[PDB]
Amino acid sequence: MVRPVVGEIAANSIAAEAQIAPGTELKAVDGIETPDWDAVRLQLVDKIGDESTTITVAPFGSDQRRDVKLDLRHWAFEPDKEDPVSSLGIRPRG
Repeated sequence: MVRPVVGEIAANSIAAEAQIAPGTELKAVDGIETPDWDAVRLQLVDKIGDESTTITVAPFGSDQRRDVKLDLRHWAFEPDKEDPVSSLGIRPRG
């Protein structure tokens, strides 16, 4: 019901750069499995102060998992007032 499925990708975003596509499900962030978008956020918050993070994804309609690196060198959001996922260019479905 609440699996972390990508709804939209913002052009020129960190996620767009890593070529994550709509319909893709995020399975893990840096090796920690993430069952919903909140779990993804909690892992992303731990990556504040990192240069990059590796997300495991499964493209729409496929069971095949693969890792993609996100470049966080220029990543910035207000942790208390903004969604970390949005700041990466991702709009959760739906």
